Amino acid sequence: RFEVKKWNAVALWAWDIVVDNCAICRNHIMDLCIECQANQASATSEECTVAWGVCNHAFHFHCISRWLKTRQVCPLDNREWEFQKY
Amino acid sequence: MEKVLGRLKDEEIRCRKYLHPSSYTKVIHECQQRMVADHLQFLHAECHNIIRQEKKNDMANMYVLLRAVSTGLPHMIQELQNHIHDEGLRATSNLTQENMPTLFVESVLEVHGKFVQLINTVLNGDQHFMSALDKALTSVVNYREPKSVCKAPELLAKYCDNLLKKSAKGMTENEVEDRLTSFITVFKYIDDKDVFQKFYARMLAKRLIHGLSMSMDSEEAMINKLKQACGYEFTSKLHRMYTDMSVSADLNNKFNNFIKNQDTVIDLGISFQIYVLQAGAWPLTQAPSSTFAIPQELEKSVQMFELFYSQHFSGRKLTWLHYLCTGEVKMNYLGKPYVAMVTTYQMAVLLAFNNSETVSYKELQDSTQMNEKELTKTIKSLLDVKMINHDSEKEDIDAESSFSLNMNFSSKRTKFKITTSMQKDTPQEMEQTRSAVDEDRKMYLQAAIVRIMKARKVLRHNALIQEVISQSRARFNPSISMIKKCIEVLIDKQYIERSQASADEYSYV
Amino acid sequence: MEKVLGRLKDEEIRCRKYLHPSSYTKVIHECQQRMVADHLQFLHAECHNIIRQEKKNDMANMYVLLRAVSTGLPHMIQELQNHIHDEGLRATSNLTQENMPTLFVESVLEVHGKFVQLINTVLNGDQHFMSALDKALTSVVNYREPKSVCKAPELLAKYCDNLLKKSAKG
Ligand SMILES: [Zn+2]
Ligand SMILES: [Zn+2]
Ligand SMILES: [Zn+2]
Repeated sequence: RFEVKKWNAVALWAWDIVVDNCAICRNHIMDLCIECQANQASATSEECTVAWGVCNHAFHFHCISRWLKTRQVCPLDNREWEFQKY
Repeated sequence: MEKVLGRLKDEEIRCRKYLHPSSYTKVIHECQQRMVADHLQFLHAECHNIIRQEKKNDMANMYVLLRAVSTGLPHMIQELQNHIHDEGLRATSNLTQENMPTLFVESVLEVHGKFVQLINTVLNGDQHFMSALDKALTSVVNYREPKSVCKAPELLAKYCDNLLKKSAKGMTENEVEDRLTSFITVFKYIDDKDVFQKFYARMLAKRLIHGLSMSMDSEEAMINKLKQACGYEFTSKLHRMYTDMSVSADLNNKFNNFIKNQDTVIDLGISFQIYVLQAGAWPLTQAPSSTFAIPQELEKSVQMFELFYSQHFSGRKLTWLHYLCTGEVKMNYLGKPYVAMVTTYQMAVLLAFNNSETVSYKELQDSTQMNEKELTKTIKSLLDVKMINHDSEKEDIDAESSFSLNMNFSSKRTKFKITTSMQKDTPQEMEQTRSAVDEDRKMYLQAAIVRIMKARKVLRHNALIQEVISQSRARFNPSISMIKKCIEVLIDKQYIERSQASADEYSYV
Repeated sequence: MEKVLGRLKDEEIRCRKYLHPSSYTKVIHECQQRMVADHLQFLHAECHNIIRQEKKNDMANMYVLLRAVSTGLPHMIQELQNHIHDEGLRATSNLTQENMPTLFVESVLEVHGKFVQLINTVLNGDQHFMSALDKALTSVVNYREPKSVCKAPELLAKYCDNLLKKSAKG
């Protein structure tokens, strides 16, 4: 029997933005968010609008809505989030 | 000299008490241009002897008289620069290999301090002489052996690493601060700061990841001093490294809060504490592209942390690093003698041993998926620390490699560490660092070349060489071969072209 | 794009020693109209991944290919401008209030310093690209907080004041 106690590891993070992709759901912006991907029968597939910030960044509206409940900073670029489009 | 200064003082008071005030300058000028300027050759001939002898008062009088002469001073400047250069060569090239960085920096500091004191005291602190001293010391610290190496940046980086690492010899914080403040004076003349920057980045990574720093405030002070030495673009990578290592504590706290706020109990079973670093500003790289298999009890934690970093951060792929990864493991299989710190490469084969005492090389290969070189390195490290014993006839690596655990391990240390690759410094990776420095040099030279050509579109070879030397002087000293290779690279990418009328002139594609 | 540049460079050589010198342009131009100008939809789709990861090798090969086609550049101009504007915003923000002026001017200059040093070595200082950089930094310098006023002129005012004041720190 061997038991591991500490695993202090090193992780490298780099920007992985792909074109026309939700940075939170990691899928296409036009499709439903991963929160609304499940229980698609309940979801009307119309409320997942593409919210555009002042930094010309695209998230699903549900995604940025859940994001704003914890922090008021855009995840892609560390600025305060301001809606401009719908 | 004594008679000339005495007679000059007498003539000064004489013309002040006799002539009109408007003629004092003319009387002094004609009392020096026909007194020491006419005999300037003799003074210049005796200048080298009077400088090398380092007689104080005579040198001061000689400096006064040569400052009086319009064209008598530069010869003394050259003599003093040559003397300081020779003194530095004889005070640095005799150093030994037992301790090269510390003693080298100490000798350069002592020579610089003595000469600055002499210049301030018996030379009136002329800026020409200070510039001569700077040029001489620049030639001293860059004592490049012919066409082979340049040991100054490596030595200075090793010096910083030795003084900032948490050592049992004993150095207090304030002594470290004043020693570094004196060190910046030495660093201000390297003319090869790219090599030092890369070596300091490597040593900062080695110090920060393993937690060998004595205090983060010391690292921040050192980085601020480097920033004031060169600029923000010199220390942006280092500052990002230090910022990431500071915010690692907040990230660990956020991860712990996230895994304590989940709907179900994750039960990682390990003391998890991550060191997420920015990929753009750390000198680490995924050069060992060998695929590694995470053990399952760590696979759970890797999956949980991946989900966390995809949730509370966005658009950040998480390139895991394993050859820096390490941690503590327990060994209650043989009676729990102690707890061993171990890298995850060796931890994988340790868990493979935990699966079964009898294990072959093929089983390690299919359980870890890692390449032969890294697996062989881990195996030889384990047998070198006598963690395992080779059951084959020969103890080296072979195709079969059948072996089991060594039950004779009874080390006295209760927290014995089986990894000691904190210094490393293999000549291969140093050559890789040199090659990366050369590539950055080629990028910088190409940037300057294309900028100049876009500015003017017509230059000769000599002017291009001179402007490349001048513009890149704050970074390095480029060679003709490097600039020729860069212009040939721009030729190959159909970006630059020479003039058809003359190969000396160049054009735009 | 590596294999295209191998063919395009060869096609200049092959048409040189085989054809009349008056047809050098027409063969190469129709070469591009079947190899790079017929894959603008493919090249612009993969242009986004090239600029974001700053692959100097592939960005150079994208530039020489897309320079030949008339419409090849204007999508890459918009892509680099979106990258600089993003890369600028990381540098300007997340800055402590103790040293906001010096860190701000350094961060925008560092982004400008690095990207000018990247445009010249890869895009060869194309004035179309330099306008894309200047447009992008104009958005990040004049970036504004929600329901607030732009803090750029006040911040540079303190920086040039801190730099010019009597300071003993070197
Ligand atoms: Zn989404
Ligand atoms: Zn939704
Ligand atoms: Zn954004």
